[PDB]
Amino acid sequence: MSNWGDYENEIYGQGLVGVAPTLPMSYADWEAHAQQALPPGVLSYVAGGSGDEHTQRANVEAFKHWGLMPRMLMAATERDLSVELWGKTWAAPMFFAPIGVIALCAQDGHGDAASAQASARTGVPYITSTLAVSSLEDIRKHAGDTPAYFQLYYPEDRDLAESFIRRAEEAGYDGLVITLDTWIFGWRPRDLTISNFPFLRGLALTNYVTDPVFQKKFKAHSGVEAEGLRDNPRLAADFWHGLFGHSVTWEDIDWVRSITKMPVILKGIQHPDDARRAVDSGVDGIYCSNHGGRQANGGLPALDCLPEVVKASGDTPVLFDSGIRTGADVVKALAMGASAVGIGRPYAWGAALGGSKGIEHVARSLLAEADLIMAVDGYRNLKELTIDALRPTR
Amino acid sequence: MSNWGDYENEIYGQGLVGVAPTLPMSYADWEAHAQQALPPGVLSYVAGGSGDEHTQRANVEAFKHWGLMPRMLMAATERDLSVELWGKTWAAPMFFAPIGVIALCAQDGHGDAASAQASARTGVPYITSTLAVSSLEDIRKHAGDTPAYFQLYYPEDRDLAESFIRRAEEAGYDGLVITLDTWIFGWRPRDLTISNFPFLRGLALTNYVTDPVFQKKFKAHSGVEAEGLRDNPRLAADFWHGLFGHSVTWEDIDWVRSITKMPVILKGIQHPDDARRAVDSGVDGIYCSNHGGRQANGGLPALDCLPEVVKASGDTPVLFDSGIRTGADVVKALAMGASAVGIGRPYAWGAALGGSKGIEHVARSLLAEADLIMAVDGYRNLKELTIDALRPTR
Amino acid sequence: MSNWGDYENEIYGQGLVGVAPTLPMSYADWEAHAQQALPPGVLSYVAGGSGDEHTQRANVEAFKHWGLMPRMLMAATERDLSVELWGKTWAAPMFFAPIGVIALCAQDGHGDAASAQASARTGVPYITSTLAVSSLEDIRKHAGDTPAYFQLYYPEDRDLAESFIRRAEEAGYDGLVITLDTWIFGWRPRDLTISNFPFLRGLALTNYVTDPVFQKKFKAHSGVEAEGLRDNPRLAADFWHGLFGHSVTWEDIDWVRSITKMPVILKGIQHPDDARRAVDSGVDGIYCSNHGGRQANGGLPALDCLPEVVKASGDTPVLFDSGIRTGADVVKALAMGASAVGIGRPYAWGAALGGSKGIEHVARSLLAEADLIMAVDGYRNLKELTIDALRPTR
Amino acid sequence: MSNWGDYENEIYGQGLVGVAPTLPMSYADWEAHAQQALPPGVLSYVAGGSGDEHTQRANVEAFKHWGLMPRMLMAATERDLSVELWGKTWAAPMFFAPIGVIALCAQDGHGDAASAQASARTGVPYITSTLAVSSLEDIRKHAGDTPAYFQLYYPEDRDLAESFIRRAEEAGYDGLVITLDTWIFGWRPRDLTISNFPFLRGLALTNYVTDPVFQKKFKAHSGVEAEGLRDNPRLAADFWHGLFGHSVTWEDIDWVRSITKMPVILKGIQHPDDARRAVDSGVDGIYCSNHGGRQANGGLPALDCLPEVVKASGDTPVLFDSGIRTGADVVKALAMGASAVGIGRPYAWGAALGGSKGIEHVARSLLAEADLIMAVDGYRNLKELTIDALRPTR
Ligand SMILES: Cc1cc2nc3c(=O)[nH]c(=O)nc-3n(C[C@H](O)[C@H](O)[C@H](O)COP(=O)(O)O)c2cc1C
Ligand SMILES: Cc1cc2nc3c(=O)[nH]c(=O)nc-3n(C[C@H](O)[C@H](O)[C@H](O)COP(=O)(O)O)c2cc1C
Ligand SMILES: Cc1cc2nc3c(=O)[nH]c(=O)nc-3n(C[C@H](O)[C@H](O)[C@H](O)COP(=O)(O)O)c2cc1C
Ligand SMILES: Cc1cc2nc3c(=O)[nH]c(=O)nc-3n(C[C@H](O)[C@H](O)[C@H](O)COP(=O)(O)O)c2cc1C
Repeated sequence: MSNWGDYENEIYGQGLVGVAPTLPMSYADWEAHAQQALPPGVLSYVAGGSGDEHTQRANVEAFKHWGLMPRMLMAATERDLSVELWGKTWAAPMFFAPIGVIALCAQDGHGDAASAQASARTGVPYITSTLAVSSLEDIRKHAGDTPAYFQLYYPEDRDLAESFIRRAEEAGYDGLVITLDTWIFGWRPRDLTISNFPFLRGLALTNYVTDPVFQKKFKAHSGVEAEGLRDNPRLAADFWHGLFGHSVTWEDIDWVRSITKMPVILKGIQHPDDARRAVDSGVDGIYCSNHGGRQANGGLPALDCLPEVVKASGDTPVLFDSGIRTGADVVKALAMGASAVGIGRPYAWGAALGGSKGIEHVARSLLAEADLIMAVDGYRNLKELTIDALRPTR
Repeated sequence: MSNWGDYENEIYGQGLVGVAPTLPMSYADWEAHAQQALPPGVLSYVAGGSGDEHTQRANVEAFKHWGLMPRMLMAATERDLSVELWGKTWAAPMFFAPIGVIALCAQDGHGDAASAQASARTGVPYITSTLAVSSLEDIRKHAGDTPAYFQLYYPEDRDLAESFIRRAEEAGYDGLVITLDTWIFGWRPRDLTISNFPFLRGLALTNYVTDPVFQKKFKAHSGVEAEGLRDNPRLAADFWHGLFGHSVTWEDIDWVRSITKMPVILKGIQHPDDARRAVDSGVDGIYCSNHGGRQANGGLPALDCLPEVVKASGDTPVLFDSGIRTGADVVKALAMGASAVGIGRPYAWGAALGGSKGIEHVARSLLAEADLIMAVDGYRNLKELTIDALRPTR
Repeated sequence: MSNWGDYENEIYGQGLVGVAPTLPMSYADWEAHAQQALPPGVLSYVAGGSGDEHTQRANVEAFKHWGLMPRMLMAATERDLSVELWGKTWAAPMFFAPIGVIALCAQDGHGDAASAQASARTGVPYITSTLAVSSLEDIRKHAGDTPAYFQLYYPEDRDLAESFIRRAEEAGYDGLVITLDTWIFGWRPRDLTISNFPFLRGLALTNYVTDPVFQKKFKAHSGVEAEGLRDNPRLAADFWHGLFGHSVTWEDIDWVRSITKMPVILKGIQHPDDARRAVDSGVDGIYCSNHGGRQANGGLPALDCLPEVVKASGDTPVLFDSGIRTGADVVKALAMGASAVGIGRPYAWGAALGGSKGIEHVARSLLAEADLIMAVDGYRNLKELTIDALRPTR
Repeated sequence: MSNWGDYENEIYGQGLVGVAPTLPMSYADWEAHAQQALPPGVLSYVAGGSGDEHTQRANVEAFKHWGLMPRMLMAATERDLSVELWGKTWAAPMFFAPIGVIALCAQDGHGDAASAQASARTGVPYITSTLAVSSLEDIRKHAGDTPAYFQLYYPEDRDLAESFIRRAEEAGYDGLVITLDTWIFGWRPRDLTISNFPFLRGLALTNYVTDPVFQKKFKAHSGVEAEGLRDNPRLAADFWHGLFGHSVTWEDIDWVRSITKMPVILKGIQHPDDARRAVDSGVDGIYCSNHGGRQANGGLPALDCLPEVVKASGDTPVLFDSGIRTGADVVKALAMGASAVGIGRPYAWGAALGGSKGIEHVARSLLAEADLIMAVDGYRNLKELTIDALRPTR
């Protein structure tokens, strides 16, 4: 280890012997190249957000209106970016946010296994979506020794919800993330224009196809056996659609907590009283997010919500995503009080240009830049990166 | 002299006899032409900043949000733009900020000697970087009668730091600037993309190559004699890299002050309590700067910091750089309470289009415009240019 | 596979069930997307040609000035596009031309194996370069039952030449292609500008590092043994450079024919007298080419040479490459008398966007269009497609 | 220097140790960058041609319509590009054509000395214009051991003409070039638009101001003596204008040959009957040119004239310029029978980006490409490169 910023030294070292980089170095170049390297349906699905995309863009723009105050003569020559979350020490305050189509962002069709392997090699935890090409058991093996988390899309069948949760616990996941802001799909003009919706073609349904409860219920509905389902998952895509999206209730959350020992983390919280109610009810983690503006175009940047969610959450850890594009953004969200920050769009582009090694380069680039900003600007660890280190800017 | 604004009269005078200008007249045209006139590696290194460059750009944008209030019927027909700093009278409240690769911005490879000669001819002080092609002794001779300042990059070897400081004092430098915000290098995507890092190819290492301490220590490490080092400085580039960047401490600053009679000026201060602590400890000068946003992309414009640094510094002089592009910006930073303002990017472009005469044209153009704004808007000297002469603007 | 044109029916069939294509369908879109999907050094090497690239462009433009005359009421409802070459029946009159960096055009770094697998699945013969990441023995296995050809870069060392030739025969290759137009590298501004030359970094040298003659001669030269060479091929990159480019003579061709039973095919012939002298010498095939304009910018389109080379070659087969981009170009070169047509740039783009499946899509797209043109315009087989089916066009 | 093409090996060699090129490698990039690096008046003068510039463009376009036929198995592993002209052996069949404002294309204002030094280092002969900042005596010294030629602008004063001719002989020049197509200046919209005409400002008149005949005649005309003239050459700009342009006659050429031992070379010949009459007169060289289309926009490409001028000139050497941009063009003009080819616009750009080293890079780049084309395409020397090696192309 010594420090995440050391990553730039190998890049410069290789140039001295005539070995040029092969992947881009900034989000802008990641996005521009990766968008052209993808099939058109995958590009539409990944780049696209809800409505006219103002929220998706405003999430990113929010980071331009905070500045870190540099502190001189601090000699922050060794940084400690580790964080302890629900009993596990993370090597970095950053994680791969769940992406249901990441498998298709890689040319080999296994971008989800690629992400888990990148997590094994880097120490950056992976959160698998419920939607995936590799089963959650295989993903957890690919993540090696790195803490791994399971994101539940709570289905409209409690036996299936319990089966997923049980499977995640047995597979060794370190926590359960329940996504609250996508139980129906928002208006997404780019996908609508070409009527693009991959899961209805039977893609990324492996966690259902491999589930005993889903197999039995689909067989009762259709007569189709588990082997036929595995050979053509699209046979069950309409059945999947019928049970995909339960609208979760507070009572559901109480029931989930009572059937698992995993810590439960609620994803999509923006209002501080929702954070307050959740923490007062025993929820282990708050994950402040608006799903990258992909599911509703209501206009409120996710970052605008983070300080009051942090206040309301007290000592309950708060995760943050929606709008992170560079290591500067990582540092700003951490200074606002997020315990760790999730990466979405950037690592989908990584997958498109280089599979597992591309994802890793994205993660190492983001952490290198965050660590170097902390070094230069005089913040030696995350405990010292407090909210009074920021200033609002024009 | 009479006044810096007189420079425009020779430009218009020459047009009357059919002699057109040969160099550009505005920063935009300096930048656009100079960028094309440079080798690609030098362009990447000079234009590039840290991360997505938001800080580098916000430094410049800050100046658009202050307006000088014009005062009529003041008859400011003679301006006094002189300033007295640590016992020396500067003819202008402006200086060339240190640029470690300025030598390579000129086609002849001696852009640093060119800058010093431009300083000799104009009265605009030159601050030599520690990184340079001409030794600090030669630079000081080229600066003629103009006050000249030495910028130290404090190395990870106290014998070498003392050798540099001693050499600067003996050579007749008027002050020592210690840069605090670049002891490790920030994430710089343009340079990373092409793995561009000139000093590791042995460029601009002349102050080390000519130093007795560095020669002896490198010879102990490598067996290489001082003549071989001079003939191929790249032999020592890895050794240079190993000692380049000491992370300076408050105690280091106390030690530096005790071994030199030069005034000591701290470069990179942004936080007012860092200014306060420095002034209370006997530091002679505060140099408010964020290194043009080149080393950390934390988002806080340098100008946003200047008023509170000025308040905290009391009667200790405050220098300012990061974002100055025209004479209007010079006047605004001076009205905020900087004693003098440093020029970076603009004079690198000057060097690229015209060597020493290009650098001089940049300096004379900036001062002409500042002096004419003061004349027209009714401010006859710098004492009258106070912070209440500005207004915030949209 | 009744006819190559049937490939379009699967594409349309799938859209009727809501499955959109994922790869582009025209050369212009292959090129546009693939160029963005590649690392910058591979893009420069693959897209770039010699000089100002007029020859590379003129090769392509030449196909715009020949038009096929449509014949109605011919009921070409079954097409025979097969060709018998040196005793083997090709299912298509088309092959993958040798590309020494094809390995690096795919993200997994094994685009050469990927090409051989696409050849195994399509029946379109692959010609491996002497430069490769997989050994020629491994490539031949990957090509399955499809005829495969070995392209020799004749080295400045006859023992090594004989080893390569013997290995290819033993490995089961069906012919030996000797490239006559790259024993020295032509002026290539795009590569020169970034000083990009992959082989000197020890890339794609596997056929040398696995060769017993090369191992012994390099071990004699440097001291390093076979394992140190397999572990760091760059140790031998300078040695490779010294022997890579023997300027072949007529006497060498005589000698080559005497040590192999394989048919010998000369690549790079443009002048009819060269083709006539080769055939009189008992050379088995003439491969009309100008290396895509990548080695010399002399300005003569390859297609302009093809009719006279065909005429001078008598009953000896003529292969043709340099400027093929679509299936229309394939039909025009066959009509001028090529027995089979080589594909270069287009399948590099295929590798970049889809590995082996992308290469396969390029090949099946070209053949589908050529087959459909023949069907619609009334040419039932390659015998009926002759130079008098063509007209010059403005 | 075994062959000119070896220049590419240094460029690639340096990239292997992380040293990137600093100058462009193609004419398109030389032109693009140099045009931005120049003062606007020099750009207008250098880039601009006569009228709507169709002739200047058509000169260049003509090279796109000739293609060199590649010859295989010629083993041209050693090339002889030397040429013997009027008793001197040139190492290259290429020279720097006269450029009367070349001094001002370099930033230091001495681009003419810089060209002569590049000639001294490369062996590519320099032809100095009568218009220059360095005296013809100083230029000849700067050219070292390389043959040098003096281009006469024959003045309306035979005493002055005789002085110039005598000075060039005494100074050691190897030939006298008489330019026949600029005794009056053609319509040049780019210069007219900004009324740009440098010589009338007293620029580049050193050969007149240092001439004893000019000094006496001007002193008689105006009253000012030699020192007042050396100190302000613009005093004599109107007088220079009055005598600059004598329209040369056949009788003048007879007279010139009688007063010098130097070979006499006529520049601007396009019509075969003019070449035939000159050779019959005992003129030593024919210099086929249309002044780059800079003086008259009549629309005939210079290259279109070259074959018939060669044929009419018998065994008298023919030089050629007007439209050469790359080494491919150099090969094509030599193949049509030019004994040597002149370079204009390209080395002005070289001066603008790099002074003498930039000029040298342009020259070595052109020759490297020409040499490599000859090697790859099978032409061992200039004798083997004849007009039947070429084909017309669309
Ligand atoms: C293509 C794509 C698919 C996604 N699928 C999921 C998912 O399956 N489950 C989930 O909780 N969030 C999903 N998200 C939301 C991400 O977890 C995260 O909240 C979001 O990407 C952050 O916004 P940003 O990418 O704009 O920074 C997805 C995001 C993207 C880009
Ligand atoms: C190419 C370049 C190199 C620099 N090298 C140095 C240096 O050697 N030492 C130093 O203290 N600052 C260095 N700086 C920072 C400048 O002193 C100054 O703070 C900065 O240029 C102001 O930002 P601006 O150019 O955006 O206005 C350099 C600046 C540039 C543009
Ligand atoms: C990137 C690249 C590398 C090449 N490598 C080789 C090689 O190793 N051996 C060879 O005989 N020809 C080589 N060629 C030339 C090709 O076999 C073929 O002649 C050329 O690609 C045809 O021109 P086109 O691609 O413009 O249609 C290469 C071509 C490309 C694009
Ligand atoms: C800026 C410039 C000035 C010129 N000056 C002269 C000159 O003093 N004497 C002369 O004989 N030709 C002169 N020429 C013509 C050149 O010698 C040569 O014929 C022309 O540049 C060739 O055309 P090209 O540059 O378009 O290839 C000049 C050319 C240029 C570009």
